[PDB]
Amino acid sequence: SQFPYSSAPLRSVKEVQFGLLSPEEIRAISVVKIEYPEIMDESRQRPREGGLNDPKLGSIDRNFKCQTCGEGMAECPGHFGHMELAKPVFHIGFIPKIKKVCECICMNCGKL
Amino acid sequence: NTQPVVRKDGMKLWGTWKKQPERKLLTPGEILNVFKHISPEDCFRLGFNEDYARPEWMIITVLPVPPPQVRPSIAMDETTQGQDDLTHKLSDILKANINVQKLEMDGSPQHIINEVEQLLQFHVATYMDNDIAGQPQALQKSGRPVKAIRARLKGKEGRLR
Amino acid sequence: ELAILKEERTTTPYLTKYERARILGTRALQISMNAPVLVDIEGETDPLQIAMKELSQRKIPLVIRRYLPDGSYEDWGCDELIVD
Amino acid sequence: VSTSTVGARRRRAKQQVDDEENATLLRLGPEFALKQYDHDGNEHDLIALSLSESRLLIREALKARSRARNGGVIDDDELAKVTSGAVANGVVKKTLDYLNTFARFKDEETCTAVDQLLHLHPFEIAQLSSLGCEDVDEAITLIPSLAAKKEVNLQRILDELNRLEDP
Amino acid sequence: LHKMSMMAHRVKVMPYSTFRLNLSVTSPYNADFDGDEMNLHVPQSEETRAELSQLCA
Amino acid sequence: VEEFEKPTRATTLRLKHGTYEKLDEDGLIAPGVRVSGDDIIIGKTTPIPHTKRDASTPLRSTENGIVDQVLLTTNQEGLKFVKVRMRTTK
Amino acid sequence: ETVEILFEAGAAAELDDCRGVSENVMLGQLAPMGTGAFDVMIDEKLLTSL
Amino acid sequence: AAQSIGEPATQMNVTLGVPRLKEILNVAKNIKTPALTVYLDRE
Amino acid sequence: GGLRFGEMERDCMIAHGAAGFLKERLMEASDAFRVHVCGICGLMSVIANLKKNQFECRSCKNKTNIYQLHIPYAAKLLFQELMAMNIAPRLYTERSG
Amino acid sequence: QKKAMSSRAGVSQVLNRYTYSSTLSHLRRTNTPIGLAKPRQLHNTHW
Amino acid sequence: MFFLKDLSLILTLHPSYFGPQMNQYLREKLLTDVEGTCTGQFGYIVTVLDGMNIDVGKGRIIPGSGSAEFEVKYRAVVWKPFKGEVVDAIVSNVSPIGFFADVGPLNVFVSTRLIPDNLVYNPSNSPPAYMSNDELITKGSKVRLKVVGTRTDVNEIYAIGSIKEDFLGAI
RNA sequence: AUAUAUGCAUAAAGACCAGGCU
DNA sequence: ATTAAAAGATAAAGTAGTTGAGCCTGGTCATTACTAGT
DNA sequence: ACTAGTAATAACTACTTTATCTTTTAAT
Ligand SMILES: [Mg+2]
Ligand SMILES: [Zn+2]
Ligand SMILES: [Zn+2]
Repeated sequence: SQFPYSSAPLRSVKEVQFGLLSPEEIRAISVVKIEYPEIMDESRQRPREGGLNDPKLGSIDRNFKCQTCGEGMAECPGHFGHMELAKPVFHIGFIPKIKKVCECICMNCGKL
Repeated sequence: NTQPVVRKDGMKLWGTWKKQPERKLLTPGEILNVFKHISPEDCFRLGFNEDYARPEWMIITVLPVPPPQVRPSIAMDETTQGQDDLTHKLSDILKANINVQKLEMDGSPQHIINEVEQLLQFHVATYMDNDIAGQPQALQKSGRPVKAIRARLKGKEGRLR
Repeated sequence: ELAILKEERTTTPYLTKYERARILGTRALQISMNAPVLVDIEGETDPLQIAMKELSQRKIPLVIRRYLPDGSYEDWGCDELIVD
Repeated sequence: VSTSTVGARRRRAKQQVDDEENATLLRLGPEFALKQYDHDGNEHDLIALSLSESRLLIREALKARSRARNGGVIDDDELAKVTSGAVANGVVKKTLDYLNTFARFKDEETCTAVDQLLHLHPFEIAQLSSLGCEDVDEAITLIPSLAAKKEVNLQRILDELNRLEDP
Repeated sequence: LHKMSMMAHRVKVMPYSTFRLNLSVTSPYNADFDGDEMNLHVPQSEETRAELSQLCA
Repeated sequence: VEEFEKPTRATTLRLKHGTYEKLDEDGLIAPGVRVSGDDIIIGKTTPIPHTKRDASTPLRSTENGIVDQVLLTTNQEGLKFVKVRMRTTK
Repeated sequence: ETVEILFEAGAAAELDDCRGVSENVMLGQLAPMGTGAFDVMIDEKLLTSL
Repeated sequence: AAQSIGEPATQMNVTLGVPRLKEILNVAKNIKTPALTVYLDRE
Repeated sequence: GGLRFGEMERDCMIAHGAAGFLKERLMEASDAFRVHVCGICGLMSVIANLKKNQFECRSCKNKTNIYQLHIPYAAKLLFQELMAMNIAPRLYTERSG
Repeated sequence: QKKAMSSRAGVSQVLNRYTYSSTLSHLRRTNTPIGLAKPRQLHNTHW
Repeated sequence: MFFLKDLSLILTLHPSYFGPQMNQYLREKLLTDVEGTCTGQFGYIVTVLDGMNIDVGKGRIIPGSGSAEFEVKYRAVVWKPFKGEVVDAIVSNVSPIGFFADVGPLNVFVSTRLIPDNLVYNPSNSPPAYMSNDELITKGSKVRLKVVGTRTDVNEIYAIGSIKEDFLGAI
């Protein structure tokens, strides 16, 4: 009961639905694109815009609040980003199953 | 046409065609393009879900970036602030991706593209799973093995238990 | 639809230990939150003791909703469940 | 804060384009669709209240509230004073002042006649019994619902609206 | 090992820095007094206090 | 470089909540002084890249005793090196 | 085999009904066991009978 | 039931004891000491 | 530091039948946290500003069908890591049936 | 330093100074890098 | 505009009010918290009907708090703006940058771009008004408008109307 | 028309390794 | 009538997971050859 | 004409899989 008041109704989770994150969904849930390898600008605080520690991703200190939600580190749950890959990459946890699909469908017409 | 036989070698899929036969590498792009042509009925009958679990989503083309709460900032000694293993791994992955892009816009010595792409795939795999059998695991800068998300999840000292 | 009629209830008419503990805790919390008391208070000051006194006299205004495995439920008043 | 019977509609792989509201295309959104659900979940037609019908139902609801509160005892100010709360009181006086001046049929006998005469999208009957119509051209120009029906007969219905109902 | 290894007791405030136990509850706890350390948890609500008093006593 | 000195709120930041009045002008507590827990025994300040912040090591929170010995010397690099030995009775 | 089961669940689009005790514990809810195997209503009739 | 079965295991020619309990629980296809008890007719 | 309530303690509480005590021990005496979820995607991508009372979901363009949940912070971290590993655990407060 | 793994650990330990006997016992200690109850038994040849 | 809707509300009752008059207190809470409010999905709520004997159902005792949760289902009358719907209104303020009009509790703003060029604002008129050849729009004059935009702030609805079509104007 | 700012009264290292305790 | 073709049973071998609870203490957290300031 | 940042340099039990086998069937 120590949390700040919210107008959203409070209930409990009744069902958990699992699945895979589509690229469209990944782009939609993201708030910033990460493309800059560097972290600092010239080492005077103010992290790189679009970097791995963009302020839009979230807040971890009381000095600066989150630029997306507007709350402090005690309430901000963190916000995700997206990074575009030049080439497609296999998923290590899905290496065998994909191969099994390769043994089910055709490699030209994509039919069973 | 005649289907090929697919074998697994490390993080690679070797496709051999019995015609002597011809062995080639199954690039993720071709497999993703083939998977994108699966009809919804065939996807349903393959044990997948049209709405939730589509097969071509199994291949990564865009990488989510977790907030800094997942990878909290560390400070090795007072004022100096270090980075977690996840931060360094994401930095290495992004460096590999920008290397791929900047060498693709330049000339094309195909072997160089292949080996850089394999390095990027290895980095992504070790980000997702550093306990891959059959190949050496990725080492952190200090020499210790990189703590991947899989190591964080499983185990007695892991997240769940 | 999911409710079961009063004349068709098949569950036991006794109060289980878990039900007794849950009712005692809920009544104690409600009394501590300034709720009306249906029994006289002579010398006791613990809300748990007041809840136990109310339970002994069968005056607790709560209803147990026992859930069958299929999804249907039976509603039993606290004034009709036998307390040992 | 409040919720209705229609809900669910979770995320799907393919997005839907027809989401925006437009009365010209006779699209009302998922909340006000053709079919709604009652307490028992049975399908029911959408209920649209014309300004005269709305006036009658508001007067009935206010008199029922007066019976419930005062107990068996006429003016817009009195009906506004029946309810409590500054926001609610302001809203009710505003809607009564908007509705009494623009109510075409302010009497119960004409309301019953319209019931019968009215006796088809409910938006069409609501807009016919809501805003004044005198010519077919202006009736179809104001809202294009009457323009494309393929069973129009606007001459006779507008003659009825002008003579049998209140001119 | 079993449910008898975690039971609800009544607090008696005493001097010195050791938990005091009746000798008859050592066997269900499988404990002796040669240097054993034991843990105590305090409920923070009326419902859980009633649950401890009526179920785990 | 870090400095062994008694820190003050006027020129040092991030001071601990413990007692700093038991220190001398060199930032080291004199031997033979009875001390309780959560008290500063060695006072060290480090500059920032209020130009200094506190880095003093306090006593253990659940430990009391009497300062028995204080040793000051130099390390391999050439800076100060302090060892404070405290004695208590069980 | 936490990660393998989770990956299989993600690939197979499995649905968890949250009827067991483990997933109720990890989600910080009242598990449907012991005192949580029912719900407590309010006796309107007896309160009115006062 | 699980606790009441596991508790005696802490305290404690065919295989017997903890190895036999583990062999039973794991459903081993190969038995360390296979045996059959054969009963004959009354005569 | 704080004492550890291990798996065997959880088993003992399950055997005792004290669900409320276990819930309070693992939530109120530990990392309780409040999160916001969307009633469409089911994902934890809802941007919430309680100072000005604005709830929004970028993906599903939702601003009304948004709920709040009380969950352990470790559960939040697990869900975020699963999202980072291209897995989408959707928390729904209603049974589709 | 580079090969932290695949190397014997615990060869050198901090000397115990709790008491004289403990110090002597620590100075006269042998260990086997095996980390099977066969090697843990007291063999007859240990006399 | 005026529609009939089926709504459900979740109401929390403190244990201090657990008395024989709790049904009337829940009814009073419903009457206070439904009418006069606005929602994005439903629009402005006009009022509720048959609220004297509405079924409050059975309460839900929240574990760990002791308050009772009631799900009250009711039939109400609401008001919701529509895109492209023409409506009659009475104007309130007239300014060169535009003029406002009232449709129930809703305020609809018409910008100067959406008045035909025949009507011209004149500050010299008493009251200030838009006049044209046999055309007059003062404050408090009946006008016809067409809604060409709606936007929600949870608490209120804001709408913009246009009179740039045939058979639209003062009546 | 104000007047400069020349200022800041708590931040939480965590992960591995080794040796012991019942 | 009898034996080449081969689809399929299945025998044999390669691979992979995983190990009782908690509690305390102390120690560590690289390295050096290339290229720019004064 | 010299210096210091500085960045890159385990057995036990189980399942699964593969190739071998071969028996089987229709074809020589
Ligand atoms: Mg002992
Ligand atoms: Zn935020
Ligand atoms: Zn959403």
